[PDB]
Amino acid sequence: LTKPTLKRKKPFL
Amino acid sequence: MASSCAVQVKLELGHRAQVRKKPTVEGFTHDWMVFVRGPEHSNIQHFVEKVVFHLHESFPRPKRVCKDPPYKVEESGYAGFILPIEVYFKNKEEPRKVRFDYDLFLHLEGHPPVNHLRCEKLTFNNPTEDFRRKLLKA
Amino acid sequence: MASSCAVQVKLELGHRAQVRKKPTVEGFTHDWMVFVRGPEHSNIQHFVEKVVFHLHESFPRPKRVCKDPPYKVEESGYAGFILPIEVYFKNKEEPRKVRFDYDLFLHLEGHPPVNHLRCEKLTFNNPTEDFRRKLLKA
Ligand SMILES: [Li+]
Ligand SMILES: [Li+]
Repeated sequence: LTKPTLKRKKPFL
Repeated sequence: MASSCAVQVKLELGHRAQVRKKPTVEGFTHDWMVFVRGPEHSNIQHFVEKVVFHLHESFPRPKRVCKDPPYKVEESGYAGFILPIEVYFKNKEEPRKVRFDYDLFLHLEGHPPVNHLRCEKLTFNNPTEDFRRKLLKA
Repeated sequence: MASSCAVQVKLELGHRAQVRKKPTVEGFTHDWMVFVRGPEHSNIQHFVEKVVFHLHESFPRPKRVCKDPPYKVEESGYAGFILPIEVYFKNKEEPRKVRFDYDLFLHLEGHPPVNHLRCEKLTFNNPTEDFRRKLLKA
């Protein structure tokens, strides 16, 4: 099991 | 003994997928995001313990857990695949979780992005008091 | 709000009726009793405010109210009739009650005494919290 990184990403459709 | 109840909750599973302007270095052509949530900003955290997203084993560290909302994974890749999603309940009795086999599909360059939504209804018959109250806070 | 709740409660309505060994003065030939209760000694008083039995207008004081169990009327008379029963709930919201038209029938001497049971199921959709808890104590 892996927590996901807190790296923020730009929105997309 | 005279009384009984059925509690229903609504979940929304879904995903967005977009052909990237430019492939990544590994040759990933798409960005996508997959999620579990409640309809219309409803708070499922009251009864959801965690969500496990089982990514294809081509992905490193494929088994991704979110204990807290938003219950989602964002990734880049080159191919659609079937993505088992496990929603675990803040429950002390069967069922402790439910599994959805989520179809994480990509469309080709030339097509508009994927924006898919799949509604799911859960029914719990005669939950415990503790759980019933959790479900009904949601 | 993405959760919902249906609460079901089971009631038993019924009656006994017996040809008396000797008619009364007024010509009453039969003794009978009619009742509302929970199946299997369940306690419906948790959510029931009162039961009103509407006896035929031939009876004195035809409107019989029971605030406490056992929810029943015992009487003597000469004929069956349709006996509206109103079960009022301990809530502050619709529905406040439910009405059953109970067929209080007699058998004639020569035939066995009446012992009738009628099962009824109430369904409450998304009761208030207060009421939901009352129902589910039963
Ligand atoms: Li959670
Ligand atoms: Li009562």
